[PDB]
Amino acid sequence: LSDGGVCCIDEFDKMSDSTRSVLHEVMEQQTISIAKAGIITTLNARSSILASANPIGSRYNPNLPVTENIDLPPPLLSRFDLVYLVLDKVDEKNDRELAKHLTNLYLEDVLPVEFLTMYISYAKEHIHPIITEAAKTELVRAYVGMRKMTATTRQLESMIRLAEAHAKMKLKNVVELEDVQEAVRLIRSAIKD
Amino acid sequence: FDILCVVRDLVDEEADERLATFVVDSHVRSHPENLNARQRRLQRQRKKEEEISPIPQELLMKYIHYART
Amino acid sequence: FRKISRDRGIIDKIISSMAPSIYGHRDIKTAVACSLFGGVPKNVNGKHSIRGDINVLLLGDPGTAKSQILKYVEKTAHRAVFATGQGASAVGLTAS
Amino acid sequence: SDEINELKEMVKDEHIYDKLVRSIAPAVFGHEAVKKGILLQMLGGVHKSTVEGIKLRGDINICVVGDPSTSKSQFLKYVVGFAPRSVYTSGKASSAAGLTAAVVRDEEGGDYTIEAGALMLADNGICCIDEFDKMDISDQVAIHEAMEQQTISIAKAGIHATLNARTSILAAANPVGGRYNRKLSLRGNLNMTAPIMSRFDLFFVILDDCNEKIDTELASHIVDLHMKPPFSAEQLRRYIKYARTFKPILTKEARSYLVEKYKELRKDDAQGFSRSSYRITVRQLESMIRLSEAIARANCVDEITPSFIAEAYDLLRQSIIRV
Ligand SMILES: Nc1ncnc2c1ncn2[C@@H]1O[C@H](COP(=O)(O)OP(=O)(O)NP(=O)(O)O)[C@@H](O)[C@H]1O
Ligand SMILES: [Mg+2]
Repeated sequence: LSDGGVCCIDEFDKMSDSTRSVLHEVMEQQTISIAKAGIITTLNARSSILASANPIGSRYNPNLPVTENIDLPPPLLSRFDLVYLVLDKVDEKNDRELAKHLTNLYLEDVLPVEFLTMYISYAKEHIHPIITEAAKTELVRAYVGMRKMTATTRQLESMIRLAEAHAKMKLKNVVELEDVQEAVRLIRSAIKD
Repeated sequence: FDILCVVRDLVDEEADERLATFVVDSHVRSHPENLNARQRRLQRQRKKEEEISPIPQELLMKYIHYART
Repeated sequence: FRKISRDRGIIDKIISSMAPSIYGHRDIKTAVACSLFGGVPKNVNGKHSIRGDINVLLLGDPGTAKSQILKYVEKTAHRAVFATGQGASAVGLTAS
Repeated sequence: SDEINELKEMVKDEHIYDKLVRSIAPAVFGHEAVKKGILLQMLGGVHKSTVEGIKLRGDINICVVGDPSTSKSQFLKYVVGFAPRSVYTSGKASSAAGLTAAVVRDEEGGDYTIEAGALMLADNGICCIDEFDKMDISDQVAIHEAMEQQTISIAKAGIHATLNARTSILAAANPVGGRYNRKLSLRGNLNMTAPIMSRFDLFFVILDDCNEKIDTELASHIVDLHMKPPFSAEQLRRYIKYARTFKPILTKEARSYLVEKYKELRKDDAQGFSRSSYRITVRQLESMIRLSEAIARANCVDEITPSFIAEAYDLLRQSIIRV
C-alpha cells in the first residue's frame, strides 16, 4: 500500500528474519514475487522504507560497533543507504539546549509542512538529474577507497541514488562532484560501523 | 514392508566404469535420431531391446498379467 | 508363455528383464519381480483372510534409480498409480 | 531472408561460442562462468525415452550461490526478462502448492480441480527462484520430483494426476549465515543436502572479494550503466531457437573419454574410509551428457566432440575443487 512513498516501520529490530527475507526483494527489486495456491504474481511495490530500530536490550553499548549492538546482521544493514545512532547519553549542554528547544514550544503563538511537501512534489515533477563526469570520477574513487578501508557495490549504488537526490536541491537537475561528496560523506558517517 | 532393499552409492572403480559405460550406451541407444519403413525401424528397435532384455517388455507385461490372473 | 516358462533359467531371465536399462541393482529387480507377480491370497474356512500382496521398500542414497524403478513399474503393471511425497494426502491415498 | 542471413553469419563466425556467453546477462559485469552456464541451460540437453519407457532428463538445473550484495538476482531477472516461457518467485513468500500444483474447488463446477503451480507454467521452460535457500524444507522436498522425473504426481481430494514439469530450474542461493567461507566445503557453505544438491547439475559459487583493478572496472561499469554487447536480444534469442533444433549425438571417441572423466570426478568426490559419494552421483554423469549436448547446441553441431566433454568436466569441477 506504500507503493511510491515512504514506508515507516518502528520496532524494526524485533522483526523476524522471515519478514526481513521478504523485504530483501523490496530493497533489491521493489516488487514481491508471490507464488501460492491459485495466486502467482510479481506485485510491484516501490516503497522507500524508513526503518526505526534499537540495540538489543535497554541501551546501546558505546564500546561496541553498531552491528554488534543492533544484532541484525551486517548485510541487512547494507541494504539501507544511511544508518544512524541517536542516543540518550547524559550531557548537560545538549540536555539544556534540548530542554530549551522543547520548552520553547509553549512560548510562541520554510517551516510549514504544506510548503515542504509542495516543494518536494514540484521537485519530483520537474527535476531528474543526469550525471556529469565530475561526479563519475569521485563515485568510482570513493567506492574503491571504502572497498579497501570491506564494502560492496550496493554502497556505490547508494551513493549514486543519494547524489541524484542531492542534485534535486536548488532545482539543480545535474549531478556534479559536490553531490557525490555529500552522498559519500554521509555514507562515511554510516559505514564506519 | 516385508522386503527391504538398502541402496548405497559407494565409489568403486570397476563398478562405476561398467555402470557409466552402460549409462552412456543406454543414452545413445535412446537418442531420437537413432516390411515397410515403419516396420523396419520397429525391427531395429526390437534388436535394440534385445541388446539388454532377455525377453521383450511387451511379452513380459502380458506374461505378468497372465501369471497374476 | 508355457513354452518359455519351462526354461529352468526363466526366473533370472525375468529378473534381468526387470527395468532393463537400469544397470545392476539385482536385489531391487528381484524384489520388484516378487512384488509384481505377488503371492497367493488365502482365507482359511472364511475365518482368517491372509494378505497375498508383497510390499517392498527401496531405501537409499540420491541418484540410485529408485524413482526410475517406480516409473518403470508404472508402465509395466496392469493396474497401478504413482504418488509422491507432499503430492499425496491420507484421503487422496486410501479413500474419500 | 535477412534473418536467414543472420543465422548464416552466426554459423559462419565459428568463434561465435564466446560472443554468446558475453551476450548473456548484459547488465551484469564479469561472472563469465555463470553466463556460460546460463547459456547452456537455455540451450538444454536433449530429452530422451528408453525402450522400457523410462524418460531421461533433458533440462539442466543450476544454482548460483553468493553473497546478497552480489549480481545474483540480476541474473534471475535477466533470464526472466529474456527467456520464453519463464517464471519468477521467491523462496520465502511461496508455498509447495503454488510451486508444483494445488488442489482447489472450482467456482463454476463446485467440485475439486487441479490448480496450476509455477512448475507447470514453466513446463517446457525455465523456473527462476530467488532466495531458494530461505525456502521451507516443506517446499524443497516438494520440487524433488519436478527437478528429475519432470512430473508433478498428485493424489488428493479424490483427484489423481501426473502433470508435466519439464522445467530447467535456476536457484539463487545464499550460503549459511549469508557470507561465503571457502575454508569450508560447498557441503558446509549450504543448508542443502545431497538429495537436492545431486538434483542440481552444476553450482556456480560467485563469492565477492576485493581486487582493486577488478573493483575499479566493476565500479566504472556500474556508473556507466547509470550513464554518467556482441548480439541484440533478438539475435541472441534467434540463435538459441535455431540451436535448439539440433539433437547432438555422442561421437564414439567422446563416449569412452566421458566414462573416464566421470570416473575422475567419481574418484575425487569420495568421502571417508567407506569411499562414500556425496556430490558425484549418477546424475552427474548424466549432467556431463546434458552439458556436452548443450555445448554442441551452442556450437551448432549435430555431434559431440571430446572437447565438449572436457568443458562439461571442467564446469562440474567448479563445484568440487574448492576443497
Ligand atoms: N544403475 C543405474 N542405471 C541407469 N541409470 C541410473 C542408475 N542409477 C542411477 N541412474 C540414473 O539416475 C537418475 C536419477 O534416478 P532416480 O530414480 O531419481 O534415483 P533415486 O535413487 O530415486 N534418487 P532420489 O530421488 O534422490 O532418491 C536417472 O536419470 C537414472 O537414469
Ligand atoms: Mg528417487
